[PDB]
Amino acid sequence: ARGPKKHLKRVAAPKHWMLDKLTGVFAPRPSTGPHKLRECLPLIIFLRNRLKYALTGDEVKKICMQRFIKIDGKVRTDITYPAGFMDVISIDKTGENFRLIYDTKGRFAVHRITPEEAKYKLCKVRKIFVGTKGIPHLVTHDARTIRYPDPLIKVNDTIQIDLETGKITDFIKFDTGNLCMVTGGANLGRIGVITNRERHPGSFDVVHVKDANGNSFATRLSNIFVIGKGNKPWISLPRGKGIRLTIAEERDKRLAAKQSSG
Amino acid sequence: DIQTERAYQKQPTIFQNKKRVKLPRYYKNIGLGFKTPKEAIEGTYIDKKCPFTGNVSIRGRILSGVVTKMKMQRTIVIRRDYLHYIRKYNRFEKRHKNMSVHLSPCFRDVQIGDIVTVGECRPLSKTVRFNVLKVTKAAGTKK
Amino acid sequence: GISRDNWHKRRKTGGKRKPYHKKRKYELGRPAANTKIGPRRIHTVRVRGGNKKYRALRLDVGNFSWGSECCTRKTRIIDVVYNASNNELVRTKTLVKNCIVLIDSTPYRQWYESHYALPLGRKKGAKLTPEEEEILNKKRSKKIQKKYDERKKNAKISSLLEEQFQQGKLLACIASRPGQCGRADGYVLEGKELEFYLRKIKARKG
Amino acid sequence: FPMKQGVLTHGRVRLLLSKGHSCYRPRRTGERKRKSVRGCIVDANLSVLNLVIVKKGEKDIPGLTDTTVPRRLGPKRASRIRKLFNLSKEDDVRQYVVRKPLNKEGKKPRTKAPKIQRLVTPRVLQHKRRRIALKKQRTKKNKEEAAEYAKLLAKRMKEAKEKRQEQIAKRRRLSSL
RNA sequence: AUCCGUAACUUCGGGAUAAGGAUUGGCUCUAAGGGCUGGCAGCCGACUUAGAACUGGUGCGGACCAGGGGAAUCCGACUGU
RNA sequence: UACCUGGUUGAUCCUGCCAGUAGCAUAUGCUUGUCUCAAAGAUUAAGCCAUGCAUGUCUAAGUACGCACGGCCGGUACAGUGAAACUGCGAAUGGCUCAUUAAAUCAGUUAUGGUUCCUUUGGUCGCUCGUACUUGGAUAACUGUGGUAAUUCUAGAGCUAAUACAUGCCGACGGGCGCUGACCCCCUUCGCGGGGGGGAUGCGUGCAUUUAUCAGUGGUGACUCUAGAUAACCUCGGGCCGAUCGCACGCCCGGCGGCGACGACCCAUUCGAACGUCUGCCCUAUCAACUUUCGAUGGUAGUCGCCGUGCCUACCAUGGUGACCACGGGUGACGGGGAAUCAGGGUUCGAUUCCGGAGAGGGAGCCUGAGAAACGGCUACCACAUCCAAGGAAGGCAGCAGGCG
RNA sequence: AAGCGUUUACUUUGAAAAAAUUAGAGUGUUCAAAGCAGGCCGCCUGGAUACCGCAGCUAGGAAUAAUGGAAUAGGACCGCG
Ligand SMILES: [Mg+2]
Ligand SMILES: [Mg+2]
Ligand SMILES: [Mg+2]
Ligand SMILES: [Mg+2]
Ligand SMILES: [Mg+2]
Ligand SMILES: [Mg+2]
Ligand SMILES: [Mg+2]
Ligand SMILES: [Mg+2]
Ligand SMILES: [Mg+2]
Ligand SMILES: [Mg+2]
Ligand SMILES: [Mg+2]
Ligand SMILES: [Mg+2]
Ligand SMILES: [Mg+2]
Ligand SMILES: [Mg+2]
Ligand SMILES: [Mg+2]
Ligand SMILES: [Mg+2]
Ligand SMILES: [Mg+2]
Ligand SMILES: [Mg+2]
Ligand SMILES: [Mg+2]
Ligand SMILES: [Mg+2]
Ligand SMILES: [Mg+2]
Repeated sequence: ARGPKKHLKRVAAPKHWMLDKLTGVFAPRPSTGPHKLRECLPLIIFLRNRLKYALTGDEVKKICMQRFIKIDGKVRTDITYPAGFMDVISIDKTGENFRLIYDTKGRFAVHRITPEEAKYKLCKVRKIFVGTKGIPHLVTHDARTIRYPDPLIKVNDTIQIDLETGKITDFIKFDTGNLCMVTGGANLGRIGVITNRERHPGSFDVVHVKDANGNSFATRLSNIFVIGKGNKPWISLPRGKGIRLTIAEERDKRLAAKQSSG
Repeated sequence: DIQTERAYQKQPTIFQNKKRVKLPRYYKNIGLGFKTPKEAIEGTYIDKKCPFTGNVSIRGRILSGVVTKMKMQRTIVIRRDYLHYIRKYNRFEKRHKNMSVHLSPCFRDVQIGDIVTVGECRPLSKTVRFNVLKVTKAAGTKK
Repeated sequence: GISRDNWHKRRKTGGKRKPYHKKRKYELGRPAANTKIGPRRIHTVRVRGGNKKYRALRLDVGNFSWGSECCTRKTRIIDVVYNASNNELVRTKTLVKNCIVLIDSTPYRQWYESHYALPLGRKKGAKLTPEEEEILNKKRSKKIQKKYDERKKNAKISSLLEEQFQQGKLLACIASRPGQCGRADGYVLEGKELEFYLRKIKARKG
Repeated sequence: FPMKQGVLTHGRVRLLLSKGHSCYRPRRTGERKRKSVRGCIVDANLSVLNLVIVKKGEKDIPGLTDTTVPRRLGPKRASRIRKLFNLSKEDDVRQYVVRKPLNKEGKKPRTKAPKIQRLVTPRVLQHKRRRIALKKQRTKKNKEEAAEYAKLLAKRMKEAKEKRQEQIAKRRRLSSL
C-alpha cells in the first residue's frame, strides 16, 4: 500500500464484534482515537447491532447527529468513534447509562449502570512521563494525559477519574490479592484475584490470577486490568461475573433452566 | 596502544580536558544478569561498538554459538547448530547458520571452539546485528 | 534518483539480489551539500514527514565551545586544516563533521581579560591606545580585588593553547552536522586531543 | 500560442510550467506540464500585439479615450474604503460604503450593498475578550493545580520522612539488640 | 604505453599484441615506495607508481618511432640452407 | 468401507507393467420440466482498444456588490437561497491482474533504547520583560478585445474578498532569578589584613533546534533516557506565542461575559508505514567452487537518509559463503490461511473474493502532499495508435460493461 | 516474599497465537445445502469450543541421547598475616 488504510472488510473484522457475513462486504472501520483497532467496538455496532435501536447506518447517523449520544462526558458525532474498555455512553432521552465492560466471553456486554456510577470511571495508566518543566504525567489506556498526579501511582496502576472535571479521585496499586479484569487474549473476560507475579528480564512478565471458584490461570500483564482491592470491586458487574465455567456446565445451566421454564 | 587511526579516538561521553588543580572511563551495566568484565573497567582501550563501553544496547534475543573464525578485526564469525524436524520423515537434520558477531576487545582469552553468548542489538554493519556478552571457555584446554 | 537501499547489492554469500520492486520514495538519497567558507547561504529542503533540513552551502561563523571553562562564543571560521575522512576536503575547504578549523582567538581573549584580568596573547612591547582593555583590567574595588585574586589561583593555561592564543588562531573540531541542521558548532581542542591533531598536522606538513 | 515574459528568443520555446507561472493553469495541486510559448522579442512572426497606452497625447482617439467605462465593482475592504474616501480611523465606513443600483424590466428597482470585510464589530471585540479570558482561565488553572500539587508533595515528603525515621529507628533497635 | 577482455582448435606448451573497447596534453596538488647519527628525535639523498582538481576550438604515443585483422583449403612439421 | 479384477502360458506359481474402478477440476457432446444458492477472459495474448461511466465535496460556523431568484423594517455594511470561482480536504482508499520475484515476497515470534506519522482523542497553547476598536497589495468568478484548423489551450485591460500570500503590536507586566556591581554600613586589628550585610546602572532571563560543561525529580533488565543548573546559536529558502467564523444576548459604573467551529510549536494515543532478530520454500551437479579495489567481508572518520547500516565516499585489513548443496540455471513458481484425494502416513494444487507483496504497454525521473517514485498525476526514450491548414496538439480499460485477436 | 544455583535435546501445562475454511454446541431456513438466528405471553437469551504444522517464551520432571568438572592440583571448603 502507498499509505494508510481507510476500509475494513467484513471478513477482516474482529470476532468479538459478531458482525454477520451475508449483509455486507465491508465492516465499519473505526476512526482513530483513544483505543486500538481490535480492542474497541464502534458506536454504529453498539447502537445498531447490539441495542437494535436503529435499522441502518443512516439511522445511526441521524441518532448521532440529533446530539443524543454522550460518550464519557462529550458528544461524539461520528458513527465510527472507537468506544473501548471502561467507556461510558450516556443517552439522555431514554435515561440510559452504559458501561462498556467485557462479558464472560470475548464480546462486550450491554451493561446498565446508575448515573452515580456513570459519573466516574476507572482507567489503567501505561507510563509516567516527565514534561518540559519537571511535571509528572500519567498516560492512560484511553490516552488521557493527566498531570500532577499522586507520586505513589506507578506504571501498572489504575486511577478513578471524574468525567466532569478530568481529575483523579482514588487509585488502585498493582499488588497481590487484588482483583483482575483480563483485557485481551484467550482469557478475555475473566475476573479473579491476583495470586502470583513472575518477573522476567527482556521477555514480558506474567501474572497468575486465581478465580473466585478456584480456577487459577496465567496471563501476561499487558492484557490485565485491576478493578479494586481484595475481593471488593469499585464497579458493577454483569451476569456471569467473569468466571468462564465449562461448556458442559453451560449446557447444563441452559437445559435445566429451559426445562424449568417450559 | 590505542589511537592508530586518523581522527582522535575517544569516548564521546566523558570529558577529559578539565582543569587539574588517569582518564575517567565510562562503562555501564548491560542487563539480563550478565556480569561486566574486569578488563572493560581497568584497561585503556576504547570501542564504540562494545556493548559495555559503547553506544549500543542489547534488546530482544539472547542466543549462543561456537566460535569458528577470528580473522576479522573487532568481530568474529560464530556457528550455530540445530536439528530441524521434517514431519514426513520423523527425523532430524543438521543445519547451521554462521552469523557475523561483533567481538568486543574486553574478551581477550578467546580461542576457536569456544561456546560464546551473543545478544541482538541494532545493526552495526551489513551482516552484524549481535554483540558478544559472555564467553564460556571450551572443554579442557586449561594450558 | 540516487537510492539508499539494501536490495540493490549482493548478499552475504556473494550472490546477486534480483529486483522485486523499483526504487521507492523512502529509499532515497540526495546530492551532497559540501558547504564552503564564505557569506551565509542556507537552503531549506522538505524531507520525509513534512520536516525541514537546512543545507548550508557557504558558512563562516560557528558557536564554538571552550570546554575547560564552559564558555562558548560565536566565532568566524577562516581555514580548514585537517580532516580525517578525505584530504580533498582539506584541499578544497569543505566543512563536515569532525573537521579541524582555525578560528579567531579574540572572543576567548576578551572573556579571559574580563574574567581573570590577566594578559592573554600579547607579545611583550605592545600597549593598547584606546585604553579600553586597560580600563577593564584596572579599576577594582577593595573587596572584589580579593575575588579576582581568588580567580587568579585557577587561571593556569596550557602552553600549546597559550602559543595558539599568541598566534591568534585556535583549533576547533566540528561537532554538529553542517549539511543537516545548518550550524557548524563544535569545540576547541585541548590537551591530548590538541597534541594528537598538532602531531598529525606536523606529519602532514613535514 | 501566447507569448511569455523573460525567455529572450524570437522563435518557439517549450517550457515546464507550474503554479505561479504565466500561460498555465494548474489543475491538480502542484501539477507541472510542458507548454509551448513564443519569444518576447517582437518580430513579424506574430498575429496580435497587445498595447497599453500609458501617456495620453494631444489628440483624442474616439475608440479608446472618448468612451469612458466605469468600474465594475466597488471597494469592499474598510481600509480600502478609507483610502478611497480619505477617512480617519474613528469615523464611520458604513455610511460611506459604495452601493450599486439594480434595475431591469419585470423586477423592482433595488440597491444592493456589499458586506464590509475587516470592520471592527462587537462580535470580533467579544472574541478578542474571549481568548484573553481563556488565557486567564488557563493561568488560574495552572496556579491552582500547582498549589494543589505543592501541598500534596509536601504531604508525601512528610510521610516519606516519617518512614525513613521509622527505618532508622528500626536499625537502632537492631543495633541495640 | 596503461586498464579491461580474449574464441574455435590444440601436441595443453600455444593460438595471443587473437579478436573487441576505454585513456593519453599542460598546470596545481595529495598519498605510497629510503639511508646516516643519537615504535622516538635530528640530518639528507633519489627516481618511479597511484589518485584528485582546474584548463585548452575533443586536442593530446600531436614530429619521430611504430603489428591491418578474421574464417577456410593445399603443401612443407618446425629453426635452417 | 485399512477393498480389487482382466491380460504373458498347453496349463501353474511369481516379478512386472498395461487396462479397467472411484472422487476433485477444465473443456466438449446429447438431453433438460420445478426451486434455493452459486464459479464465470486465469491457463494461450501483464496482447490492442472504439464508445459511456467509474472522485469529488458546504455547513447556523473560511470568502456572496452574477437581480440567477427573492423580503420590505431600511439607509446604522451584509434579510434569506444560490450559478460560478478562490481557499481547505480527499484523489496514496477501494477495484483489477499475477508479469517480475526462490531466505526474496510471505507465515509464526520479536524490537525501534535505531525512525517518521494527516486525521481523531487527551495534554499544552498572559510562563518570554520588549494602528491593535484590527496593517499591505495582488488575484479568480463578473465586464470587455481576441489568437489557433484544433485541446479540460489561454493572453492583454478593467475591477473586487480570505482561515490563500505577508507584516506586526497593545496586554499579562509589577516585580522576581543569575551575573556586572558604582558605593554605603557593622565588628576586630597600631596598621596592611580578616568576617558579615544592603545596594544605583547595564546585560541575559518561555517552549522548540544546535553545541559544550556540571550534578544525579521520575523510570527501565539495561541510556549518551526524561527532567535540573551554566554558557551561547536562532538558518531571512526565518519553529510556535490566534490581526478567524457562527448562535443565543447578559452584568458593572466605556469595561467584563457563554456554547462552539476553525488555524498550530511540542508531548502522548490511534491508523499505520519501513528497516531489522530466529526458523521455514519446488527441481537441477550434463551448475563445484562463488564474490572481490566498478563493495566483495569488516574497522575508523564523514556525506546522505526520517533513523541503524558499505547506502555511499576516503584510508586500511583480506576478508565473506560452500558437499549441512553456496553460487548459477529452470519454474507451465506471488507467498500464506486454505482445496481435493484421503485408514494411518502422504501426494497434488492454491491466479481466484481474507492478510501481506508487485504493477498499470516496457524501463527511468520528478512536483504536490503526512503518506506516491502515483500513471482515471506529470516529464523524456522505445513499441502501438488519433486530428492537422504540415506550424502543431492529444493517449494509456492486468477498473465496470463491451469490441478485435 | 525477592535473587543465584552446567547447558541442551526430550515430555506436560500456560500464554501469544487474524478472521474466512475443517470438526463441532444450540437453532424446524416447511427438510437439506445454508445462515447466526431466534422463542414467549416487553421479556428470555445465543452468536461457544477443538485444531492452527515448524520456530520463539514460560513453569514442573530428570527415565533416554549428547555435554563438562580435580590428574604438570592455576581443586574446592573453614580460617589467617
Ligand atoms: Mg490498493
Ligand atoms: Mg511420517
Ligand atoms: Mg588466429
Ligand atoms: Mg581436405
Ligand atoms: Mg619449411
Ligand atoms: Mg514367456
Ligand atoms: Mg493362451
Ligand atoms: Mg490405470
Ligand atoms: Mg411453482
Ligand atoms: Mg416459477
Ligand atoms: Mg487476457
Ligand atoms: Mg499465468
Ligand atoms: Mg519464469
Ligand atoms: Mg510467474
Ligand atoms: Mg494465492
Ligand atoms: Mg504502484
Ligand atoms: Mg494491456
Ligand atoms: Mg508511474
Ligand atoms: Mg484506467
Ligand atoms: Mg489508481
Ligand atoms: Mg484461525
